[PDB]
Amino acid sequence: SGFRKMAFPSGKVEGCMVQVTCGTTTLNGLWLDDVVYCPRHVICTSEDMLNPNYEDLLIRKSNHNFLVQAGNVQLRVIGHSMQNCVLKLKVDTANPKTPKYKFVRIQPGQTFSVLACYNGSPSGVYQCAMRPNFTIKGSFLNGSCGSVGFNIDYDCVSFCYMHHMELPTGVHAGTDLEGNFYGPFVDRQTAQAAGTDTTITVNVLAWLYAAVINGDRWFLNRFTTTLNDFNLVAMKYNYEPLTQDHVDILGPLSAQTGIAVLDMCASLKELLQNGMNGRTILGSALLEDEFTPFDVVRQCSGVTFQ
Amino acid sequence: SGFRKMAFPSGKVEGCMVQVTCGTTTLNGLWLDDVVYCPRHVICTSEDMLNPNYEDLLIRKSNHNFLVQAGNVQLRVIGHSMQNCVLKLKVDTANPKTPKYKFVRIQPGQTFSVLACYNGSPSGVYQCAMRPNFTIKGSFLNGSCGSVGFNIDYDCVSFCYMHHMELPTGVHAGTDLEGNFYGPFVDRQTAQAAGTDTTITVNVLAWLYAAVINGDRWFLNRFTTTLNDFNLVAMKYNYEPLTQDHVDILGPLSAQTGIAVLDMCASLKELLQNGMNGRTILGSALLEDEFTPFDVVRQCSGVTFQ
Ligand SMILES: CNC(=O)c1cc(Br)cc([N+](=O)[O-])c1N1CC[C@@]2(CN(C(=O)c3cncc4cc(O)ccc34)C[C@@H]2c2ccccc2)C1
Ligand SMILES: CNC(=O)c1cc(Br)cc([N+](=O)[O-])c1N1CC[C@@]2(CN(C(=O)c3cncc4cc(O)ccc34)C[C@@H]2c2ccccc2)C1
Repeated sequence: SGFRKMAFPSGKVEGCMVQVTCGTTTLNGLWLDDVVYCPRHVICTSEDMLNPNYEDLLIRKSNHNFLVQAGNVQLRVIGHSMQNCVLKLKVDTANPKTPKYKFVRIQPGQTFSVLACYNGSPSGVYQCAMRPNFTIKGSFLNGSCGSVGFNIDYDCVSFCYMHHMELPTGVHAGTDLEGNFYGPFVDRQTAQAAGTDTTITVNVLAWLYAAVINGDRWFLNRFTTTLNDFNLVAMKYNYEPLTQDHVDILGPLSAQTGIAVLDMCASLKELLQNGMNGRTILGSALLEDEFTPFDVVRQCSGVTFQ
Repeated sequence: SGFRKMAFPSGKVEGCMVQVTCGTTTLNGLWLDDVVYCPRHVICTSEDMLNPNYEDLLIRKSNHNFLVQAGNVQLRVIGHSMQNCVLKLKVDTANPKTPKYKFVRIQPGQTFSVLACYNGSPSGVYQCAMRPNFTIKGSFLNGSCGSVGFNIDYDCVSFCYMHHMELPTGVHAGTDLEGNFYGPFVDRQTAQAAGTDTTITVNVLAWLYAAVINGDRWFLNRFTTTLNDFNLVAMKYNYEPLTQDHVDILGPLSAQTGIAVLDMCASLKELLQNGMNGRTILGSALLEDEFTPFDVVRQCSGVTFQ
C-alpha cells in the first residue's frame, strides 16, 4: 500500500552525465557511445541569446573550443555537429557505461523522471509530466541545462527531455534528445511565455483508480455519465476532453477495481462540482494529474527494471 | 525555480541490491563489502510470524539454507549472524560496487530517499520522512522487504532505513541498518498499530521559506508571535512544539529571505487558523511537512553529489 510520485532508478543515467564547457559557459551533457549531447546554447554568451544565429556562431568554433569532463577524465572532442537545438560532440572514447537506450519524443500528458544535474554531477531525481502547454513544472537552477528526462522499460533507458531554459512563470522548457523543442519555444531570449494550460483528464482518472486500489472510496457514487455530458463539465473546469481512446486506456484499471470508466467520470464530475470538502485523496487536497494509467499500474503492481 | 519532492540519485544504492531466498521466502538484501544485510524474518514462514523465537528458528538453519543472487551471479554464503532484527550473511565475494557508506539512525522528522525493490531489482525511488510516530508513508508491496532508505552526502551513502512490514493503516515500519526498529514495533504478526501522529512543525516552516525563495509570498503578514504563544496554537492543531533549537536551525533560511523565524511562525499561525482559502503553496493545498531545512537549502541552492 501507499502511493507516491515515484521516479525510476537513476543509476543508468548517472553514468552518462558529463560536463561541457565552451568559453565561460558550462552546462551538462549526455555521453552515449562516443557522442556527447548538450544544448546548443552552450556556444552562446548572454548577449548572443538576445538574437542568435547558431549556424554563424557555431561556424566560428573548433573542436578544441569544447571541454568535456567526465568525472576526472577529460574527453577529447574529435568532431561536432548541430542537430536542431542540440549539439553533438564526437569524442575519442566510447562511454563504458552506455546503457541500452532509445530517444523518444513523448506526447503531452506523459510522465518521465528528471535527473537534475550541475557541472556534470547529479543533484537529485524527481517525476515530471509534460503539460498540455508543453512546459514542465520541474526544479531547475542556473547550471542545470542539459539535464535529461527519461523512462526505463526493462533494461532500456528512453530519453525524452533535455532541459534548456526557464520561462517567466517559473515553468521549464526543453527539447527531445534530437533537439526539437516541446511546444512553440525557441532557444532565444525573447518574449515567449507558457500558453494557457489545462488539466490532464485521463491522468486524474487514473489517480482516482489508484486511490480505489489503495482503499480510498469516499468519492465514489452510484451515478453514471455519458462521455458527451462528462466532456461538457470538463470544458467548464478547464480539463482536457476525454477521448474514447482515453477510455480504452483506462480499461485495465477499470477492470481491476470493478468501476466502469464512465462511472469514475461521474465521480470526478461530482468532485469538480462540489470540491473535496476538506477531505484528501492519497494525501492530496488537489486533484492530481501527473500520474498516467501506466504509472498507476507500475506502482500498484510492483514492476521492476534491470 | 520550482520545488519538488526530490530524491537523491540512486545509482550508488542500486549496485548493492541483491536477492535473498530462505526456503520459500524471498526478499531483498543490501550487499556492502562481503556482507549482505536483510530482515531476519526471511527465515520465517507465515505461521512462524504469529509468535516467532528467532534464536530458535535461526539455530536450525545452515549457511547453505540461504540463496543470495546478485543479478546473474549467485553468491556463496560463508557465515551468518543475527544483529537485533537484521540478518548478516557473510559471502565469499566483496561487492565491487560498494560505495563509501555509513549506517545512521535518524531522528523523527528527518527525510531520506527510498529505493523500492523486488527480487533484488530496483523498482523506483522516492522521498520519505520519518513521522513523529516512527512510521513512514512509503509505497511498498509484497516482496519489498529489505528495500532501504538513505541519504547521500558528497560521496558517502548514509543508510538509515530497511523495510520490514506494513501496519494496518497502510503506513510502513522498519529498522535502522543495525536492525533496531524505529518506534515500538516488533517483527511479529500481532496487534500493533501506529500511534497518534503529529505534524512536523519545523518542516512546515522550512517549506514556507522555500515558497518565499521561489516567489510565493501571499501568506506572509506583518504580525509576529512569541515562541510560547505560537506553541499554544501548535498544540491546538496537533503540530509538534517548536524548540529554540528548531528556531536556530531555521537561521540560514530566515537570513536568506529576511523573514524572522517568529515572523514565519505568525504566518503559519494564520494559515492554521484561517485555512488556505482555495489558494495553494508550491502546488499544494495542504501544509507540507516532509521537507527539512536541509532539504530546502539543498534544492534551492543546487548541491550535488559524486
Ligand atoms: C531564467 N531565464 C531563462 O532560463 C531563459 C528564458 C528565455 Br524566454 C530565454 C532564454 N534564453 O534563450 O537565453 C533563457 N535562458 C537564460 C540562461 C539560460 C538559462 N540557463 C540556466 O542555467 C537555467 C536553467 N534552468 C533554470 C534557470 C533558472 C534561473 O533563474 C537561471 C538560470 C536557469 C543558462 C542558459 C544560458 C544560455 C546561454 C548563455 C548563458 C546561460 C537560457
Ligand atoms: C501487510 N502486513 C504486514 O506487513 C505485517 C504487519 C504486521 Br503488524 C506484522 C507482520 N509480521 O510480522 O509478519 C507483517 N508482515 C506480513 C508479511 C510480511 C510483510 N511482507 C511484504 O513483502 C510486504 C512489505 N511491505 C508491504 C506489504 C504490503 C502487503 O499488503 C503485503 C506484504 C507487504 C513480507 C513479510 C513476510 C514475513 C515473513 C514471512 C512471509 C512474509 C511481514
